[PDB]
Amino acid sequence: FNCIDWVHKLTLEITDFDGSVSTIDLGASSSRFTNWGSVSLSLDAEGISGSNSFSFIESPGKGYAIVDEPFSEIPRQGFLGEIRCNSESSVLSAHESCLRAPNLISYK
Amino acid sequence: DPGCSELIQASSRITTCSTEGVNTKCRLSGTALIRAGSVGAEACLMLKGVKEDQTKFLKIKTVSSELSCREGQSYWTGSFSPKCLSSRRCHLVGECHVNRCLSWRDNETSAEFSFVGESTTMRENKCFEQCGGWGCGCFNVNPSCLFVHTYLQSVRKEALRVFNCIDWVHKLTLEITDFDGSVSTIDLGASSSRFTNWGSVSLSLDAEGISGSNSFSFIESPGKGYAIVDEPFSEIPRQGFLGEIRCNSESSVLSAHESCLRAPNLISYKPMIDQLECTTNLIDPFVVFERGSLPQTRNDKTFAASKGNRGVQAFSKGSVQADLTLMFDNFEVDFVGAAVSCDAAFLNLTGCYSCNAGARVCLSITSTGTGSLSAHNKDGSLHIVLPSENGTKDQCQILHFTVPEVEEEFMYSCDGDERPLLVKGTLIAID
Amino acid sequence: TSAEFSFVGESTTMRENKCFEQCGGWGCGCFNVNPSCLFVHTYLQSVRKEALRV
Amino acid sequence: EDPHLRNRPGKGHNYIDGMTQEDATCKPVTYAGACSSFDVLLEKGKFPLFQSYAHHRTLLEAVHDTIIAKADPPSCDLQSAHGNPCMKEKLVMKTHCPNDYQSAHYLNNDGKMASVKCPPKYELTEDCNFCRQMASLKKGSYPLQDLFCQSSEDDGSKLKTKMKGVCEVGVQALKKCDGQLSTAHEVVPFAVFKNSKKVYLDKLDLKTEENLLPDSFVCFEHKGELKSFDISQCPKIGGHGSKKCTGDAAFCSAYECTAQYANAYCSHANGSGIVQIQVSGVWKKPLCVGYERVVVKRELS
Amino acid sequence: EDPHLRNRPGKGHNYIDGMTQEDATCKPVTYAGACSSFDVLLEKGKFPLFQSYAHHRTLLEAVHDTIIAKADPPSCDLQSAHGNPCMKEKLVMKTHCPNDYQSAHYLNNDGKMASVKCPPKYELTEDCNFCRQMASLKKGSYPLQDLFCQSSEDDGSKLKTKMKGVCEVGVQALKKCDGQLSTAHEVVPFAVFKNSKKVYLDKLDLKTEENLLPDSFVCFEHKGELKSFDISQCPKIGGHGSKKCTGDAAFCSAYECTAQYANAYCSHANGSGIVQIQVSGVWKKPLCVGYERVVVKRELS
Repeated sequence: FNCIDWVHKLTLEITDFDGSVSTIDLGASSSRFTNWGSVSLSLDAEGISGSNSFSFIESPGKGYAIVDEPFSEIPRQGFLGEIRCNSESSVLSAHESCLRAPNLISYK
Repeated sequence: DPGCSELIQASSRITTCSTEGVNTKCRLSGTALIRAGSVGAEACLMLKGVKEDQTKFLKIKTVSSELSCREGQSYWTGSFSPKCLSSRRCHLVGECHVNRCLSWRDNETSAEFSFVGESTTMRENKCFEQCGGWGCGCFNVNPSCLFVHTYLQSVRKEALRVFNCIDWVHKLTLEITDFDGSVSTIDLGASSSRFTNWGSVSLSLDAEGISGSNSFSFIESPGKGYAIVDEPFSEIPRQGFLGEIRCNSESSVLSAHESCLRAPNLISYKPMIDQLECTTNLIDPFVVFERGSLPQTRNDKTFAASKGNRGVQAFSKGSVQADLTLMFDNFEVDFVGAAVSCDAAFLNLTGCYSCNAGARVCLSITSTGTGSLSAHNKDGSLHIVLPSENGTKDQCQILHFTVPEVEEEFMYSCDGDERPLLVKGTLIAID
Repeated sequence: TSAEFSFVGESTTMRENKCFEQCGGWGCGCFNVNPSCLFVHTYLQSVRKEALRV
Repeated sequence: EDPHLRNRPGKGHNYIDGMTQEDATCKPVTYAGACSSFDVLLEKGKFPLFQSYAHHRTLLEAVHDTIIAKADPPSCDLQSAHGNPCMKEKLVMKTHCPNDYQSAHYLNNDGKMASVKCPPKYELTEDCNFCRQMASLKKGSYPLQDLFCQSSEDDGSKLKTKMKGVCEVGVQALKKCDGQLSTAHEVVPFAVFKNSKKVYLDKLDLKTEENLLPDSFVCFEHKGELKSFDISQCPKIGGHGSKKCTGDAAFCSAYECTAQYANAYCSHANGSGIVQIQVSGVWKKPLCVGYERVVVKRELS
Repeated sequence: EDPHLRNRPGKGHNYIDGMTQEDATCKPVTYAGACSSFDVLLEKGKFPLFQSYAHHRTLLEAVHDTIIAKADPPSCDLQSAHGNPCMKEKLVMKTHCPNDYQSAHYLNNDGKMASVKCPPKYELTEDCNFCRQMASLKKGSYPLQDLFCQSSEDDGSKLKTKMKGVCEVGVQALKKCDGQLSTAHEVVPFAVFKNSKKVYLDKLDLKTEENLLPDSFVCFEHKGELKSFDISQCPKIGGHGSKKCTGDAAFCSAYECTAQYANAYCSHANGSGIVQIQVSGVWKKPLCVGYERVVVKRELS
C-alpha cells in the first residue's frame, strides 16, 4: 500500500464514569460512537508531505517495511507487483479475481 | 430628510392636459431627465399644468450610494455525517460472490438491505470481502461477504450558500414619492429597470465600480451575517477542497437530498470482518465563516451585508454622479385647487452652501385645513413643498444654495393669494 | 407553456418560461417534504414610445 | 394526479336562473356528478386558470355563498326590443361560445349574476350574441368568464379601475382621450371585491399563503365510486358537533375521529389557503377575480 | 411457487382471543387450511425482512412459546372512543391493510401483545387504524410490523432507547420539546431484549453464524403434519448415530444421507440461527427485532 497524506492519529484510552475502560483512536476529523456519546478531533498540525513516491509492505503478524520507489500502478513485466490480488485468501488460494500481467507465464 | 435639490421642468411635447369635472388634470406620455441626488438630496420633477398654482412634484429620496452584486453560479453546502450498516453473509448464501462483490454498483439495492425503508437521501451500496471457514463463523471454506449500505444524513441545523460576484453593480436605493403622496421604495442598479405605479424607472449614467470580483467567493447565512473568502470560485468538487459536497437548495442540505453533487470515493471504510466504522473527513465551513466574518476591511472599501433585501453590498466613499430616467406609461396626474388658509413662519437655516448635501431649512406652518403648500422664488429655480393640516407643525426639508448669506425672497401660498417671505441663515463651506 | 399561465396564449410577444426550486412542508406552506415549484411566465413590453434604426 | 378537480369545498352549488333544467344534477357537486355548468370548466384547452386553481369557488357558488346578490332580471332575454340590460356587456365579448348551448351567464359591472337565455327551442350562434334555430342540447348555461372565487370580506367601494392610459374598456367610461381610438380585442383581467364594481387590472399578481385552515381537508363516503361530504361538519378534538367524522393520522391529529360512528372517510388535502391580489400596491384579499375578453380602445397617437 | 415457508418450527400457533374464528386451520400452520394471519406474509413486495428470515418464529408464535407476554387487555375495544389503550401506539404508526380485515396486532411499549378489534360486522380502513362500516370477512389479524422473533437467554434489561437527537419518537418521551420539530413518518427499527421495553434502534447490524445448530436448519419429517426436528440426532460423516437423516448436497456434504431410508429430511435455510445485533458497542442477542413507520419528532429549532 501507499500513503497520500499522513494523518496525525492519537490513540485515546477513554475511561467512563462507572469504571469501564475503552481504548480507541482519532484521526484528522473522524468520530467514533462511544457509550456516553462521541469524540472527535478539533485541530491538527505537523504534517509530512511527499509520500506518493514510497510503498509500504504489510505482513500478517510479523512487521512492516519501507521501499524507496513509487507505488505500483499497472502490473507489468520487470516491475514489483506482477500478480496482484485483493485479499490474502485470493493469494493463498489463487482466485480468478486476481490481476496478473499479460503474457507473463513463459513457455518452451 | 426631504427637500428638492435637482429640479427640472418637463417638456411640453410629452405634456398634454384635459378637463373633466371642474378640474384640470394632466398626464405624461414621455420620459424626462434629472440628475441623481447624493446622500440626503432628492431629484424632484416639476409638473406644470395650465397656469402657476397647478404645480406638482415627484420626490425621489436617495438613501446612499451602494454597490450590489450579480449572482451567476451558486450552490448550497453544509456539514454531514455518514451512517452505514453492516451485514456479513457466508459463501454460497444468496448473492455472495467475490466477482459480483468486486464490481458491485452503488445504485443497486442488495437482497440483504431491501428492508431499510423510504430513504430518499444520498445512499450508496458498497461491498468488501472478508474471511471465512470455521474460524470466522461459516460452513464453507471460501471467504464470506459483507454488504455495505451507506447513506448520508443532515446533522447540522443550519446551512450555508456559497456564491460569487462578476460585476459590482452600483445600486441606488431610491424612495420615489408619487404626486398625490404615495411613497414607494425601490432600487436601481447600472441600467436595471423596475415597475412602479406611475410607469417605470431605470438608472442611466453610472461611473462607479470595483474591478477584480471573480477571485472572491462569498458565503450567505440565513439570518446571521454573511462572510468573505479570499479565493476564486470553487471549480469541480474534489477531495480535500472547500465545497466538495454541494446541492442546489436549502432543503437539499437540511434534509440531505439525493439530488446533490458530492466527491466520488469520499466516504471511508474500515473493514473489520464484523465491525465497520465509516467516517468522512469533511471540510467544516464554519471555521472560514468565523475567520472571515463581515464586516471586514478590504482596500479602501467596506464590505458588509444588506438589510431587508438579501444580498451582499460594498460601501464606497466616492461622489454620487448619475442620471435618472422617469418613464411615464401614460398616467394621469390630477390636482384639486384647495381653499384653506395658512400662516407660515421662519425658524432657522443651517447647512452648507455650494455643497451636494444642501442646507436644511425649517418653517412653522400653521393652517386650519388638510392640504398642501406650494412656494416659489422670484426668478424661477427654487420651490418649497410641504404638507399642511389643521394645527401647528414644523416641517423641514433641504434646500441648495451657492451663498453663505442667503437673502432670497420666497412666495408661499395655500389657496391662491401669495404673500412675501424672507429667509436668512449662516452656512459653512462643505466640499 | 406552463399550465399555471396557459391562459395568456401563444401570442407573438417575446416570452419565456422559467422554473426555480423552492421549499415545501408546513414550514413554507405545503404538506409534503418535497420542495415546491415556481412557474414563471416572463413577457417583454415596449418601454419607449419610439424606435431607432442604427 | 390532482384528486381535487371536481370536489368543491364548502357549498358547491351551480344553479342558474332561467335555464331550470339541471336543478337535481348540480346540487351538490360530487365526483360522479353530471352538471353541464362544470364539465367545460375542466376541459383540456379551454380554461387553464380554473384548471390551475381548481380548489376554489366559481361564480354560481359565490352567488349561493350569501355574499353576491343576483341581478334583476337574472335571466335576460335576447329577443327583446330596445333597452336590454344584457346587450351592451354581451355583444362586446370576444370569447367564442361552443355549440349545443342556449344560456350564457357572466358578471356585470355592479357585481351581480347576469345571464341570457334563448326562447325554446333556439340555440346560440358562433359569437353567441343572437338566437338561431337548433350533439344533445345542454341542460344548463355556459361560463363566459374564466374566474375563481373564494371566501373574503374586504371592502372595495373606494377602489376603481386602475387602467392608466386607456380610453374605454368593455362598457365602463374611464377617461376622455384626445387621439384616435384604436379598437383591439385583448385580454384584460377584472377584480371584484365584496360588494364593489368590476375593477379591471393590467398585471395580475396572485400569491398563495396556505396554513392550518379547515378548507384543506376533503372527505368521502365508504365503499364496501365516490361521494361528497362537507368539511364544516367536523368539530374539534374532545368535543361533539353535528355530524360524525373520521380520518387518518393527518385528520385525527387535528379533529376528533369517531371511528366507526362516521359514514365518510376523510383524507389529507392541500390547495386552499388565503390567496391575495396586488391592487394599488397593497396586498388585499380578492373575492372573485379572473379574466374577461372585451373590446379595449386605446390611443393611436 | 412452492409453499415451503409455511413449515414453522416449534408450535406454529397464530390465534388471539376476542375474534379470529379461523383457529381451526391456524393451529398449527401447515399446508392445508387457509390462514389469513400468515398468507399475507408470503407475498413478495411487502415485508422483505420476514421473507429473508422466514425460518424463525413470528410474534404470536413467540407469545405461544413463553417468550412474549400478553397485555391487559390483549384486544383493544374500539367501540368506546375518547380514550382507549390503543391510541398513542397506533395513531403514530403508518400501515396499510388490503381491506376486508377487522383485527391487527402490533408491539406495545411494555413488550407484550397489543392488538385492535372490530366487532362484527365492521372493517379496517386503509391505514389499519379505526374501524369502518361495510368482500369476504377475514377475522384474522394483520401483521402491522415486519418483525421476527427467536429464542435466546442473554440478559439485557438495563438498556433504553439508543436514539440520540430525537425529542419524542413513537410513544417514548426521551425529552421535552416545544419548538419546531421535523415531524415526518420515517422507518425506524426496534429491538426487544430479555424482559425489556421497546428499545428503538439507530442502526441495524446483524450477525448470523451458519453452523451445525438446529436453529440454523429446518429439518422436518421425510415424506418421499411437519414440525421441527432436532438435527443433533443425525449421524455424522463416516460414523453412526441414532435416527437417520437426508438432504441436499449442503446437508449430505457434512452428515450421512440414506435417501428414502431416512425418517427426516433436512435442508439449508437462508438466514437462520444465532442472530446478534450491535448496541452500545457490545454484541448482544435480542429476541424480537423489526421495523415500524412511526412519527419521529427530530430536533430543528
